Amino acid sequence: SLQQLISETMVRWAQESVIEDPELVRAMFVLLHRQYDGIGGLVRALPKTYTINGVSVEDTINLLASLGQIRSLLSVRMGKEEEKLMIRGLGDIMNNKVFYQHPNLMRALGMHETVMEVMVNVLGGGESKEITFPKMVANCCRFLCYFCRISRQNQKAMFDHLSYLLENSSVGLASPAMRGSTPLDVAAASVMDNNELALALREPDLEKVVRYLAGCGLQSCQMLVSKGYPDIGWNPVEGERYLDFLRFAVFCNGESVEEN
Amino acid sequence: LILLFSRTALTEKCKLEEDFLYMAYADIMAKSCHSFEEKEMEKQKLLYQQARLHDRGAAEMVLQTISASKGETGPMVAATLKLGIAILNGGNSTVQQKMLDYLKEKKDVGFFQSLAGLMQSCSVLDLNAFERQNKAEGLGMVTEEGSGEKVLQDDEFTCDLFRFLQLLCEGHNSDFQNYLR
Amino acid sequence: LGVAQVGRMNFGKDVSTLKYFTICGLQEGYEPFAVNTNRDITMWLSKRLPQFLQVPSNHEHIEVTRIDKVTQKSFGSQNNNTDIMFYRLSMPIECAXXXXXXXXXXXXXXXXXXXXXXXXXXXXDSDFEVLMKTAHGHLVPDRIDKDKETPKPEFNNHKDYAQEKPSRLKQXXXXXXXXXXXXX
Amino acid sequence: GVEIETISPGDGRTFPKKGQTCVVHYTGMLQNGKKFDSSRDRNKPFKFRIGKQEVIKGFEEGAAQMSLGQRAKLTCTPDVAYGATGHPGVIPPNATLIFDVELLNLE
Amino acid sequence: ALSKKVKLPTIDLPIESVSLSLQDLIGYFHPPDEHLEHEDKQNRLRALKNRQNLFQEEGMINLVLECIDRLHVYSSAAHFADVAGREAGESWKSILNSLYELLAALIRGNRKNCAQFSGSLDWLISRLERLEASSGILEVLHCVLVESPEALNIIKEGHIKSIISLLDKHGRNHKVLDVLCSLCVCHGVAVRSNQHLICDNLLPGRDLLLQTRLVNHVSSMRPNIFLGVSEGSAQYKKWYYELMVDHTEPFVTAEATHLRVGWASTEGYSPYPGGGEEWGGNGVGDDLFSYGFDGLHLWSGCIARTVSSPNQHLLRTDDVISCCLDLSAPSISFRINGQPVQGMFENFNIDGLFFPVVSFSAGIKVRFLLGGRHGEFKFLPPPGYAACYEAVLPKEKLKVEHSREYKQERTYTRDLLGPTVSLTQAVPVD
Amino acid sequence: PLSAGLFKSEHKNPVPQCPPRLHVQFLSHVLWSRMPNQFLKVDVSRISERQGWLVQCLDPLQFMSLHIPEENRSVDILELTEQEELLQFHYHTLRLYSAVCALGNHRVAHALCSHVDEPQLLYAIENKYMPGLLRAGYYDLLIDIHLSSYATARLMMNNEFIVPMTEETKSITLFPDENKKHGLPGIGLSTSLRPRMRFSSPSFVSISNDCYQYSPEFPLDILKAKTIQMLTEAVKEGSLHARDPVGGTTEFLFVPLIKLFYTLLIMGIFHNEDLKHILQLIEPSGLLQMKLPEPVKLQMCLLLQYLCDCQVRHRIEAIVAFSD
Repeated sequence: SLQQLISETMVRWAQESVIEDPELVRAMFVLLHRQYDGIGGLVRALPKTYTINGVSVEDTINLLASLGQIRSLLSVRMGKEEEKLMIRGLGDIMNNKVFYQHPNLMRALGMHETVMEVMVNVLGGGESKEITFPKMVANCCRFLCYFCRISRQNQKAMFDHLSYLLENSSVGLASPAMRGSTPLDVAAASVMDNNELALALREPDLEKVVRYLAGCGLQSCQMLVSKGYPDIGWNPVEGERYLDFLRFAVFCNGESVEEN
Repeated sequence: LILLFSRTALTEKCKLEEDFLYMAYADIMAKSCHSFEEKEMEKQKLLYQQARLHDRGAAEMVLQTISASKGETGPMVAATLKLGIAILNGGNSTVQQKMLDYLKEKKDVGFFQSLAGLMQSCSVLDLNAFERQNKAEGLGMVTEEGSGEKVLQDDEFTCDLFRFLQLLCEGHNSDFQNYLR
Repeated sequence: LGVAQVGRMNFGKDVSTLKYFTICGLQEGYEPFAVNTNRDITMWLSKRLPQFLQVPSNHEHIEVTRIDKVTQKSFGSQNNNTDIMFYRLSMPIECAXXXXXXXXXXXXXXXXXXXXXXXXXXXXDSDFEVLMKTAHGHLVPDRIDKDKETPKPEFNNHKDYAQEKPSRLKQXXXXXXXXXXXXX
Repeated sequence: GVEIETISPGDGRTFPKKGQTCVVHYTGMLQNGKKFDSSRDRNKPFKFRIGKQEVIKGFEEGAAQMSLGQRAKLTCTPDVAYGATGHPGVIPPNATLIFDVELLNLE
Repeated sequence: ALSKKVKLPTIDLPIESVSLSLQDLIGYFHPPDEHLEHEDKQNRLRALKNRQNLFQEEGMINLVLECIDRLHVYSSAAHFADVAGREAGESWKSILNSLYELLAALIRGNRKNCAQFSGSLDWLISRLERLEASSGILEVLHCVLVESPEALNIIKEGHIKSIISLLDKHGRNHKVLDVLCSLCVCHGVAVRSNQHLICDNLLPGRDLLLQTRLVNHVSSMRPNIFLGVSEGSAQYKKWYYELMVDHTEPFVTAEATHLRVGWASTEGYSPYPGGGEEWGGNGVGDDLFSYGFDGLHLWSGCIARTVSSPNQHLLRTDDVISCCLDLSAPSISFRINGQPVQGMFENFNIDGLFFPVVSFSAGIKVRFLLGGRHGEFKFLPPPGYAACYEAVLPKEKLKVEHSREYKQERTYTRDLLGPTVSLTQAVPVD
Repeated sequence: PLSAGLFKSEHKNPVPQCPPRLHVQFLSHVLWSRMPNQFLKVDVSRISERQGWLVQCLDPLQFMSLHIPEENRSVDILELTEQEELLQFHYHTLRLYSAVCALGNHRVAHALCSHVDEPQLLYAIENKYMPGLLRAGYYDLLIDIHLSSYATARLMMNNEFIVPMTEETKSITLFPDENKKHGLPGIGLSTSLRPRMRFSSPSFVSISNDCYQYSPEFPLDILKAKTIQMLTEAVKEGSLHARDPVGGTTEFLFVPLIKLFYTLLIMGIFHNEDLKHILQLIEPSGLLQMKLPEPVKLQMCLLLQYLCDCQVRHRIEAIVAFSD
């Protein structure tokens, strides 16, 4: 009988007087729509609902606490201690056991999107003048790599952000300190070993990789000439990474994708 | 509600936001509308249902929502085109004249350029994606893509846009026929 | 209320106790002052203890200016009736546990009372000047070796005093008879 | 450096020794009278072990010489309380502390 | 050409022209009124946004910055007067204010322009201590902080310390607090560095801002006794009275229950002694017109001093204190459980009508002790010291008012009173 | 070395300048005093027994007072009603107190708890004669220092329905709806994964606090009882439409109170009986039938949103129980 009096008051307030403060009327109308549709909340929440068991409770509680801490840290500007806590939380959620038995729960919780929106905040600021907070980039890249690896559907989920992250995939390379964690490497890992995704990989981004490869083969990295390297007329590092990604894109399960 | 939506669409921005409230209520407002007497009585109840809300500003609200997208195919224009369809079912010369008067009294170009930008990028059957999906199905039982197997994108949106452009000139409204050129 | 005058006020809220409301007020649409109230009124009054207040710009017969080498705070007034004022600086200087001394050095040398007793107290700087027809006595923060404030006097300087005082709220016209206490 | 001024005697029989837990109820205050802490506001006594290096030295060495039911005035020194850095946010550097500590129970 | 060195004054100084130009440009960037149609307001907003964009894309923010730079090299209107003339000297302040207002209006709403010139905050916060344009600089810094979050990234400890020193130097300004609020959070996101800086540099000392505390309601009780010594009629200058307690509680709700006793003076020979005005946490001893004792310290002018005593303890239950008062040569004295205390308030002002008083906060049961039908002494008075039941004038009643006024928990039927006289009585004919 | 260089921050500056704070203050008489609305109620024996003069005082009474340091004077909280400058400055001071610990920063909240007080906040939220702005500021500060962190942590996980398969979970499969009844929102059993709550005790005599990770401790039972009592008093006051709402206008009375009640309802208190009593406050067919201003209905909307979210959660839990 809650919908009854809610809808009564809802229409009574709007009929009594014109109402300023558009946020008030917005909240009022979303409430009215919720009361009348009813099953919209169900169809919205059931994809996000989940059940596990009556035995593994402390583990999932720790996982949820770590994820909440990650989200709270997202709401704060990045600093040294913020980076340390984020790295700790990522390690904790990677080490938790529920992470493996129920991979659909992570997608229903949108953890990949949270890590993605953390890494995009870190990767902003500049494009070729600062790659600050490199450990935070690496931790996000390796978490996303592991997340996409242990599934079939998480690869499809990460394929959506693959298009964006290829624009700033040039970071973290040209340094043999992160042969794993990298946006280009997480893109390769998402599109790795799936013929459906390899086919769905159309050409808004293969040409982008080709331009990056051409730029790498025409210009060497200024960081190398700063370190004291003999300044070869081209760069064999960013090119090798682009070639590895293209290899992952073309070759799948032992048979070359003809269109790619 | 109509004034709230109109003000939200009138606030100067650079990209039409998601606005779930609008996406939820413009579908209720669209589905609210709709042997000689049996075919005219329903046409008169349709005129009554359309007058139940286009005299409250929906004719201008749809126009402003289309103008506030500047040519971006999304789930917001896809719902306001259906609202326009529901409000212009049949030859509703009154609503046509209200929109024409609105467009003539507020000399805005951001509506016609938005229509051009939306129509220039609606959808085209691409053969490459079709054979690619066929090869994917042949290799393995991959689930069928929802948006027309990812070969025709928002065909319903294109049909709704062109049906809206038709209803804007339905009957023989020469004024709007010349204003569209 | 005047001298030795006591009274009583009634703002309403007790119509059973209100006497002359039905006689006048009940018929002409007149309402009690506190009829629609759930709690009593605070009933502010005029305080007696005279605390210190900043000199307002819209105050007659007392003008305080500000200049700025050295920094000065000049005075001024235009009036026909004279009295004595109790001007005081706003922020007081605090004394630590060890330091506890105060010497008043005039134009010549240090010749005054030995008011050198303050374990830990706040001494607000002040000068008590009589209001003449022309009163240009002022304060000047100067420096020789330590914190020095010179309240520079002018002609007709025989009843104005200048010292440092803690919180003290007394308005009168006396030279001494100040409250004191020596704890053994 | 910590000095004690008793306010109410606690029969001077039971004294805190190493390996015990003490129950105190205190309302600290700065030197200028500005109250910075109290254990009566939250209505929960302060429980702490003796000799485990969990509370300040100026508090623990002073509480270790008190008795059950004995109220005392504990005056501390900056080096024995917080040093030249103080407590970030609350205690300014080189500040003395005063604690009105009463012992409710001694276990 | 005038500020670089001493040159001949054949220069074009458009003082009034630049004043009028600034006054027109400020209204040229006037934000739209809130009492306007929504569409017209949006049109004006878009117009002002485009205007700000075209004015910024010409680098005229740096131009007005250079102008205020060259104008800030002076100190006051008097300093500028004897160098640039009477008109320029008297209009320099208004020109600076108009320039700062224009700079603020140029950045009121744009997110791009602020992100463009954010690099000038190192200069803005440095000149923030001009003391003649501090309002304008503070408003500009507030409007630039509330818009772009990147500007908070360049705020270092020096800037926060400078802002806090401004708040400590220029008094209580309610805009510095808004600036610090915008420094803590900018757009739904917080910066922990600035939050910690504010918390660690602004209020550890408690000198600023306004502190606060929760104290108890204390009251006082006094009998109808008045003691006035002078030449002529005297009252033997010797009085004594005891006090016992039945039940007490140290902490009733949150703080130590106020419990003091002593003798309070008056103003002249009239009631209403000076002190803590009324209804505060001030009892006896919290002013220079009262002298009290509470078991541990001697209170005089809201300053306590501890004194030694055999078994010095707070006034617990079943404690008998006796207060003695001689007026001329010695002073008030207190003895706890018979044995006297080691302190007294010597060399105090004898002007006024002294009277016994007791101050308490809550949770207390106190008993005055006199001789005769009023009570019974527990100890023996020292030789000479009489009591208050003997201090009462012959053929007059003796009761107990509170201290000053109608501190009674009563309804509107309270007898509010005005001023009074000095009892009209407080030598033969020649 | 100087007078100005002794009562300010800097001391190594031997240049005798004068800040704007240095202004002459004269002993003025234009000053009003406030007669308190509550006294000590001291009762004299009135018998004049032959064994002394008795005076008795039992009922306690407290009040809060601002302390201006550069004037070294204490002033009652309620006297700010007339002084607009100190009122506005203290309102902005409370706003800054809430802003320095707005987000999930607890190192600063543990300091602010002692910086103001623990129960002085309760006194301010309990007082009736507050200036309104100060009442709202104290309410917001009380929410921020303790409740805000866990409220946000519990609201982030409000659209994620994780439920175990315990035998207690397999008990709400009925979700009483037949035999002519519909149940009550938020009443029943949850058995749903929700973030646990814990608050650390604020202590600064303890050296090397472990982490102070979560929040300063605050008594919740007294707070919830006090909120229920004031909400009942507030609805009774608003029903008669007087001209002296608590804190000035009626929005100052209702908005902070309903905001505190709403955040308390979010954070997982008001067990079944309390939810029944709070419901009977509004449900009888009250609070939704009154003439309420816009900021009040704006909070009523969020309240109803939570009452619908709990019903959705109960439906999801029943779905899982039957699907088992």
